Amino acid sequence: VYAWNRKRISNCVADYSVLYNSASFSTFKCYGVSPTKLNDLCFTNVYADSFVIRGDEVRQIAPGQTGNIADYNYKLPDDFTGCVIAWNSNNLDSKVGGNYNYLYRLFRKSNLKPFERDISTEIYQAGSTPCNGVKGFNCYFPLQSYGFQPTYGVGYQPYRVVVLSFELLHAPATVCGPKKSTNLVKNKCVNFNFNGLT
Amino acid sequence: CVNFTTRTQLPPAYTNSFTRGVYYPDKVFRSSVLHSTQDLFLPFFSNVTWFHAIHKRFANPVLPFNDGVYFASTEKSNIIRGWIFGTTLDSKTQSLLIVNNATNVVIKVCEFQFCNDPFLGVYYSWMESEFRVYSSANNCTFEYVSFKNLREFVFKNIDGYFKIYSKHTPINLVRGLPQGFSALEPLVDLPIGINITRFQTLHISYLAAAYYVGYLQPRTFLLKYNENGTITDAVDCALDPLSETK
Amino acid sequence: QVQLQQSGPGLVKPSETLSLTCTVSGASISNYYWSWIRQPPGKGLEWVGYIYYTGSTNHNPSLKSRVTISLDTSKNQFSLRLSSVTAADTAVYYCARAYCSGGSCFDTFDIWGQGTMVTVSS
Amino acid sequence: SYELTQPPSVSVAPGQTARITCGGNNIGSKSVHWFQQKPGQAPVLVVYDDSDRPSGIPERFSGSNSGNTASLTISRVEAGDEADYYCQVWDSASDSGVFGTGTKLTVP
Ligand SMILES: *[C@@H]1O[C@H](CO)[C@@H](O)[C@H](O)[C@H]1NC(C)=O
Ligand SMILES: *[C@@H]1O[C@H](CO)[C@@H](O)[C@H](O)[C@H]1NC(C)=O
Ligand SMILES: *[C@@H]1O[C@H](CO)[C@@H](O)[C@H](O)[C@H]1NC(C)=O
Ligand SMILES: *[C@@H]1O[C@H](CO)[C@@H](O)[C@H](O)[C@H]1NC(C)=O
Repeated sequence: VYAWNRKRISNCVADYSVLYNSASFSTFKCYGVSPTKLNDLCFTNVYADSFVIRGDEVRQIAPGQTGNIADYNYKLPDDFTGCVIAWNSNNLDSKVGGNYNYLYRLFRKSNLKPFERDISTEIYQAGSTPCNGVKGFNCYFPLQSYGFQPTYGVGYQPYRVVVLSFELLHAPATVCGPKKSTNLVKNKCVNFNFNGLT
Repeated sequence: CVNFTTRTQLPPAYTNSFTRGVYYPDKVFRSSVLHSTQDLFLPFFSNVTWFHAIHKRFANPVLPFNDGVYFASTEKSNIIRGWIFGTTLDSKTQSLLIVNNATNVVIKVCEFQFCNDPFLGVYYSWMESEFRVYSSANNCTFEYVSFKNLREFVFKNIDGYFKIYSKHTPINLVRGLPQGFSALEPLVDLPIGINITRFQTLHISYLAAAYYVGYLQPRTFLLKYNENGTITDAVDCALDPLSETK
Repeated sequence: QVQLQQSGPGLVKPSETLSLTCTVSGASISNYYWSWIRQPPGKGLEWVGYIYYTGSTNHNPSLKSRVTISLDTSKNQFSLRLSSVTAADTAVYYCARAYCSGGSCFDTFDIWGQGTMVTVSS
Repeated sequence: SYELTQPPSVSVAPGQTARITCGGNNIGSKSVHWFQQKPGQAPVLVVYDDSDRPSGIPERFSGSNSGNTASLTISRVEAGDEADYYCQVWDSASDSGVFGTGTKLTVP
């Protein structure tokens, strides 16, 4: 989560029906857009951010939310326009001995700005004495490992989270949703629509 | 990038456009009819600047784009390979790069850090193995990979769309821009959504071709679509009073 | 709820090595400073030393030459060894956890063990 | 060695305010903490960071640290407040915890 990945999506089409009609998502919440209306909207660009957090932290991924993840790992803007999707990944991101490859920023002197990624691993100086890269009192590692295990509770089990931020700026509309066509009938008075020409 | 100690460039040459540069205004078919439209055209009998591409390092010049550029090349082998478009042509701003390597055609919009002397080399069947055009390419915003010959192209950046129209004809003239009528068919429109004010030519180096550059203007034209829809003749509504009557 | 349990010899002969063990239950022994405090009869609390999960250890200057603090994360325990124990070492020994709020471990102790009485008598 | 001095005992009737003082050179520049220890029980943190109370500590307890003196104030002393109160600071020079001599609070 402290190193949440991001991908740009532009100049393409996607059928969001497979998305919001899929039951494989534990959390599916859209702000500023109707989940069932995605195929009906075009956007200049989209950002797909991806990471893993435990269930109890899933609620922090939303505008106006605070907490360790919201403040130090991943922050959303209050005017965020887009959707948040999350689903348990216990079978994938948990291990018998504890999956410690997932970490979250536990120390930070300030909160992250919207869509800010902080990957600094510098020893956090909690006192006046500098740490000089040596752990000790007032000197703690800024990241904390989840150590996910299959026996952890739902709120502690891992969840893969994807945030889709749709941006409809003054640039030409590039990302859209493919509308299914209909069979063609000849020699009958009908209403036609060919690639938008009606 | 490959560095050249001696950088030079041939002086520009000047000629006249005659009556080329016509390209289909829309994607609409008409049959045996005259249609009038006001768009960016290459005005008939315009001043055109032409130069040579040698395949001492003679480097192509960077030229302004203005509102639309008519490019042309007359060569036997495909010496001309592509172009670069933008305003600063550096890493500070997004830059467009179009090329047609031996494999296919590549078009990328990125914050390229272009080389001082863009280089594309071939060695002898001729096989290309040297491509040193840009030192960097970051924050990429677009990517898409697909007896003389006269290859003509028209580039127009309007409404965030870089529109390219093209034509390819077998030309027998040995020197000079050939006089004749041949419409440019649409090649492709790309919604890159960038600003372009200058450009430079991209050539191949064999380990000399000739090209022409003219500039479009907002002009009103009358095209004559044949029965088959081919653009047969055109009239510029501001060349001379006879044109205005037509 | 984190719990600390102290075990060791209730009676140790003079000049022998006193070995006390503190077991942590309900939470991982990691990411916390674990300290030993001794209360001699009739005297106030005296800090003996602390150990961090990374192996960093510090001790009271008056007891540095005789005190060793070790950590066993596999058993979630930490041990205090006092060499050449004397009658002055007869005391109640508690293990305590440094208070860590917001990730910063303060110089206070929030969780204490019930304490174990060690008597040095021949 | 850095030392903290506390009164040996403080007697305050129920309902009154008990003030326990902890003396030490430059203690004002250090974070002073107050622990409560009942007979036969382990010390319990009552105040930290010179004003802060761990969750569950009644509001009647309060801490202050000024100059060379720290003060623990117990408003409305109750029969349950009878215990030994210890002030603890951290000497960064020796990086060690220094505890006060302890004050026996009694409630007649
Ligand atoms: C074209 O422009 C050049 C200077 O840029 C000028 O010398 C030349 O006369 C022009 N062409 C004609 C036909 O006038
Ligand atoms: C990348 O280029 C785009 C151009 O559309 C610009 O808006 C964006 O700020 C650039 N990002 C960086 C990090 O330079
Ligand atoms: C392109 O130019 C227009 C007008 O000068 C300006 O509004 C726009 O911001 C420019 N775009 C870039 C990417 O510089
Ligand atoms: C149209 O094309 C056909 C064959 O493609 C040709 O026979 C015919 O002559 C053309 N029409 C005109 C008007 O040239």
